[PDB]
Amino acid sequence: IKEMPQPKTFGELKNLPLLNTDKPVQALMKIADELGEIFKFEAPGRVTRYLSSQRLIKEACDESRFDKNLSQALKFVRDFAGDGLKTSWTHEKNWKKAHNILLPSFSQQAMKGYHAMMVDIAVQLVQKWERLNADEHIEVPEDMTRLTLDTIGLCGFNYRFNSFYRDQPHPFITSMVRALDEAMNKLQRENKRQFQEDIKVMNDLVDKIIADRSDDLLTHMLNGKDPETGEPLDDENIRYQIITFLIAGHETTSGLLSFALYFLVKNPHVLQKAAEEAARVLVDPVPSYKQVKQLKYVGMVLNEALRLWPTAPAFSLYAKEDTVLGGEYPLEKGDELMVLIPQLHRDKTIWGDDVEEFRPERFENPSAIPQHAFKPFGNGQRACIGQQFALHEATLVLGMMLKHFDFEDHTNYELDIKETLTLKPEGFVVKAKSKKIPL
Amino acid sequence: IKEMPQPKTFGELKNLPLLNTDKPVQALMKIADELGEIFKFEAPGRVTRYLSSQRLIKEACDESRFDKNLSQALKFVRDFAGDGLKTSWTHEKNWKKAHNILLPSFSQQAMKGYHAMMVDIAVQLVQKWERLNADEHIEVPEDMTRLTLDTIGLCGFNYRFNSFYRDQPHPFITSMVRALDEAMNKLQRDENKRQFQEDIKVMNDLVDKIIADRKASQSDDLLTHMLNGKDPETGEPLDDENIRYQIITFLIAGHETTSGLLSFALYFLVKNPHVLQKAAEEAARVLVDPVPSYKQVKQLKYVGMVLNEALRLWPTAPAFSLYAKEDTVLGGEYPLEKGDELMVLIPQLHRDKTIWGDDVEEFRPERFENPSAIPQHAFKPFGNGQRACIGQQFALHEATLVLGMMLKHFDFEDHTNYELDIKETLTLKPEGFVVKAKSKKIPL
Ligand code: HEM
Ligand code: HEM
Ligand SMILES: O=C(CCCCCn1ccnc1)N[C@@H](Cc1ccccc1)C(=O)O
Ligand SMILES: O=C(CCCCCn1ccnc1)N[C@@H](Cc1ccccc1)C(=O)O
Repeated sequence: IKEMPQPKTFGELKNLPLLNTDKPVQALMKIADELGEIFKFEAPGRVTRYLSSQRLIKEACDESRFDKNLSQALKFVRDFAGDGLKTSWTHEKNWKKAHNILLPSFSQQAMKGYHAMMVDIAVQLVQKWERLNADEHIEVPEDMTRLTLDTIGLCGFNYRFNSFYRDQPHPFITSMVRALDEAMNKLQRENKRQFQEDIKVMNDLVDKIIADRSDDLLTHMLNGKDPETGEPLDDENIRYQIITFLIAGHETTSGLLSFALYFLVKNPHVLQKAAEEAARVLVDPVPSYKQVKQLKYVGMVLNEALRLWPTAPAFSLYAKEDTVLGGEYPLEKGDELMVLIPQLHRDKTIWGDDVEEFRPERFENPSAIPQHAFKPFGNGQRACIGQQFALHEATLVLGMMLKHFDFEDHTNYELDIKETLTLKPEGFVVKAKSKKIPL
Repeated sequence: IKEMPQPKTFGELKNLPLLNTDKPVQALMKIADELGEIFKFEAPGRVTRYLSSQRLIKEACDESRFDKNLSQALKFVRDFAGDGLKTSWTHEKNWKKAHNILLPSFSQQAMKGYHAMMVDIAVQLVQKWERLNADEHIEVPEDMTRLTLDTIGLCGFNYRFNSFYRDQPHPFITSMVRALDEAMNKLQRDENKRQFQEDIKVMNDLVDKIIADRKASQSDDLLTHMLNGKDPETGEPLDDENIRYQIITFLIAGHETTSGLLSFALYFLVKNPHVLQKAAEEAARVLVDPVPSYKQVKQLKYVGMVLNEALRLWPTAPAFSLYAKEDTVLGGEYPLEKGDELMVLIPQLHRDKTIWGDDVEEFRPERFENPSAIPQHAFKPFGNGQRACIGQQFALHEATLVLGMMLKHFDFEDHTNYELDIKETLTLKPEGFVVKAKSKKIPL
């Protein structure tokens, strides 16, 4: 019925040069602003469709009609993440098998065992900031990445990256980041030689984490059995899961903490409510698990930060069979879709006309949010298995940050969103004035 | 660990005779004025604590520490509302099941289907007022009740009470009101019991009549979801017994608190002409068509602030009850044992000077310009958490639409210089509130 719009083309390259830019997600958002809820995007050897409305995305989230597709970004991540959970197809045997084995270690109930090690790294962050000299500022995304990397290293694998003891990030991050950089750079197109060297460095630490082998993920991956097949994970897939969780378990989370702190200092009314809750609830020197679940408004702050800037800003789907999207866009079996999460979260027909404003009170009552309107952690059985982990860590850390310091946007920072495969506010810096509450 | 104060006692009756008064909520507010943010209240076989400060109520709204309790009022309403949504305990299977089944029919998105029938009744209200003769006046709470009862009857169940064709209420209303009256009368204190059962039968008769007529005529309404909706957890639909209780619940819950809100809002507007002017200007600017649209109603921002400010000063469901899930300490100085009850005195909470400033009694809708500037749990006219009012958006959409049309089509005069007199049932209303409306002669 309806003919789909399409952005400007570049001859034989079609739409591909539109992604030859350092902020491709923000470029795709602007195109969505111009073209609406759906537009076709073409590249040599590829056709996909970018969805932006809750009306169409709720249909795309029907798992009986659409399954997770590996985007080109995920295909490049697969080169070192293998058939780990995030880069495996749903129909590959190792997805469901690893899913069954690892889901128990990610329950809201499983966070109780991780909590103490999360506090360990969180205290290290607070002490660094307590120990700054007068007029010394904080590099927010840099320190958040220190925290989330160390948290997943310790909580997941009882490995200490000791990022707060370094200026130059761990030998694993640079290789991982340069691999991730080559993955994203390849989308926008001796790099091949460096790509393999970085992959070896990652496989090097992974076999080092494994070699000597607690209350962590590595235990379940070495001892857990899939109740379906009765099998445990084989050694090859275990390595891929370790690589997967080290990546997936840190960078989207540090972005979330970075954006949350940005929005707080840009909205002092909100920071006051959040800081009062942290002070009222976190009455002990070390926060407990139960106290963290009580940080309701802090959780609302985090969800609203995820609304405006979801740090994993898209996911891909393919049609399981011939079907019609929205009653006017017919699709053939295998046709691909892209869900543009930042645009979905700005659907005025869902959230009202003031979508760009940071208002955590949108999330005061979760039942008021329509289905599939809010998708920062993906969809269905392929949703983010680490969702509860990420939110408990971020709630704990932001709560501790708000309890122990007042924050100043001393440079009046202008939001600049650096894009890798994830989003971060580049150059975000603050000053912290300690409230002198002991640990 | 502070010992909480307690109002005057009457021997073995303890505090109970203090409720033997025709304005008990306003009586309890005065006691709060004298005793402060918390006072114990005792009756034979009952002990509860009335909270009045945002400081303590924000803790009471922690759902991990406190759950909804059935007040004695709700226990008496349960005698004919059963395990419907409002009178069921959270741990009863039928609460979560009905909650899951009925939320889709109450989304901010679900109002789009209700909007046309809301306009149907709202136009009937405007036309009644257009048709008054000179020097005739309007009985505000009576007409607002005509409006809200007909709206929930039509929107909810495709049943027309036709209240604007009657001086005497529909037989269900008279029984329902007298049942609600007996429920409240039982609190402050026979053959009332014989009449109580007759009124319950009249209510069940209309309910069983609406079910019959629907089964002999698929609509877009509440009754449809109650007959066809499935709980996504269990896959079960509601059984017939609970369906009847939900109908009774929504007919009660869906009208009387809403008519109070409209009545109080119009009172505060005519007592504050600068506010009425701002609200009327927004109505004229936004409602540019003869029939208001759904989208235009969401654009009545100031009217919505007017409604929230009326709900601040006189929340028409003036209290709700909670019990401690486990042993806990309230405010760092009031220890509570598992099962201890609390009462949240909403009108007093909304007059907390530490939250709203020294001008708490003044009607200033601009207080609600920014929700982020309002401390947590300072404003609770629709309850708390998962047991909050499921009809909140329904109520606010209806009142915004109707108040918008009222301000568009008429100028209003407080011709008697009305003295606010708040009648108390289980809800609050401004008794005897009357105005004159001078039509602006804008066609529909
Ligand atoms: C704020 C933090 C996070 C965000 C916004 C986020 C976002 C997402 C999204 C959108 C997906 C779906 C990807 C797709 O459909 O292609 C996903 C999947 C996944 N995430 Fe996260 N994530 C976060 C934190 C974490 C953490 C902390 C972990 C590990 C502890 C993790 C591990 C995973 C895994 C393993 C998958 C693949 C699940 C599967 O397909 O079976 N994530 N994440
Ligand atoms: C201005 C109008 C209204 C006010 C002030 C109001 C107030 C409240 C309050 C305070 C509660 C919580 C009671 C408690 O905790 O014991 C509640 C619950 C409830 N209300 Fe309303 N309400 C209004 C309109 C409506 C409407 C229009 C409907 C139906 C369409 C409705 C249906 C309900 C139901 C079913 C519950 C029980 C929800 C549950 O516990 O699952 N209310 N209301
Ligand atoms: O939009 C994106 C960004 C998605 C990255 C999300 C990765 N993530 C998810 C969870 N943690 C990381 N990617 C498209 C771009 C493209 C379109 C057409 C042709 C070539 C490339 C793609 O990769 O296919
Ligand atoms: O204060 C109240 C007010 C009732 C709230 C209105 C109920 N509602 C909610 C939504 N629509 C109606 N009720 C107490 C009074 C009392 C205290 C101690 C002993 C006896 C009676 C109670 O019922 O327990």
